[PDB]
Amino acid sequence: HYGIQIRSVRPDQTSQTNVLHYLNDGQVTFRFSWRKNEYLVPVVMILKALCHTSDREIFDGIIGNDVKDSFLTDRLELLLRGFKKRYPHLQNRTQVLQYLGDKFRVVFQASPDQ
Amino acid sequence: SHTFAAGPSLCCVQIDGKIIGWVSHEQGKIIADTLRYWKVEGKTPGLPIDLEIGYVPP
Amino acid sequence: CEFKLELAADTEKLLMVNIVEEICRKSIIRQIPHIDRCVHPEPENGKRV
Amino acid sequence: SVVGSLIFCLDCGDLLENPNAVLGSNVECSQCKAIYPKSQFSNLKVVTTTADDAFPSSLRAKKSVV
Amino acid sequence: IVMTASAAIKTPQMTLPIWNDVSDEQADTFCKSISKVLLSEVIDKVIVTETTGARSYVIHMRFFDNNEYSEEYDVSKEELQNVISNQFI
Ligand SMILES: [Zn+2]
Repeated sequence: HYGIQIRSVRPDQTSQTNVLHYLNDGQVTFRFSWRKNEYLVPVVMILKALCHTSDREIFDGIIGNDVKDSFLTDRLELLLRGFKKRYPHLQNRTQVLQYLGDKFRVVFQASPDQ
Repeated sequence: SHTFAAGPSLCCVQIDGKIIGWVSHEQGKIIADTLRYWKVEGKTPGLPIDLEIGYVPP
Repeated sequence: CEFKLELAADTEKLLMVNIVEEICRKSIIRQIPHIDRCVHPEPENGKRV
Repeated sequence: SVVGSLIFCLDCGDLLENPNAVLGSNVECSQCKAIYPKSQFSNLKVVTTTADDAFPSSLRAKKSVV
Repeated sequence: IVMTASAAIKTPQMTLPIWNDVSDEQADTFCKSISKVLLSEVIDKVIVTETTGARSYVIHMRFFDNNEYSEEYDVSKEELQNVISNQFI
């Protein structure tokens, strides 16, 4: 029943919600809506797509100096290893981002040129 | 860009939905009491009176 | 009370604290079935209740 | 590069594999492919006390009052 | 009552008339034997210790004092050991 929700607005005052859900397995799920149906993405696919990351920088950006907090470390164990388990590929930014563009190619009405 | 910080032990300073930086809770109230004294006193050329500075204390 | 608990290396990480909490809330010490609490209120209208 | 139950690479920060699902004496990264010796990373120990709100009772209420 | 006729009633109760021979001290020491006691209601804190490199979990569960839970719930020391042995594990 837990989750977070932002309502981002564009500079032309157009809105777009982005919901993160918490699964009881230990992983989290990005959620959005482009047309009138929803889509569910794991967020490490989106964390590795936004910029050129390390994998400790995902750890060092959620965890502060509270390395000894064993709640936060163990729930983040499942989040990072779960992405390596499901996706043995998708290793740098230009390869995660082609997978994310391949699934949403037909729904974002992309050209045959893109 | 040079902070290495997260969590509620610090307080995150955000302007319109982006992170500007990180500062302590004790200094984060002092620079939330300072920015209200500087937007009401209209001598500062960057702080509008129409600004909303919502400080959430720990 | 302290007991060891061993697993192999094929198994990936279990939380094992959300497991123990959700089993400690289900394991009963002394339960009469379908009864959760027994209260002695003040005696209303003479009779003991 | 050993924090909690997980370990990272010293050169690209990538999350290394579990050191008991890999063949012995060597743990290899997947981006730098920097082979780390499986012998003595550490003894991977993590202690986790319960949430202190997890077990509500009539007797826990006597702790903070008295 | 009227509309759903629920056998899964939201708050079931039961009223038990006390005999006039037994007194009020023999009643509130009797309701402790009926009211349920969870294993959650006896534990102060639990500390796991996961060691790997064979996944070894050291489940150390810390209770209240025996002068503290055997007075509130009247749970004895030997009854608490069998719930761990035969009911919890
Ligand atoms: Zn590497």
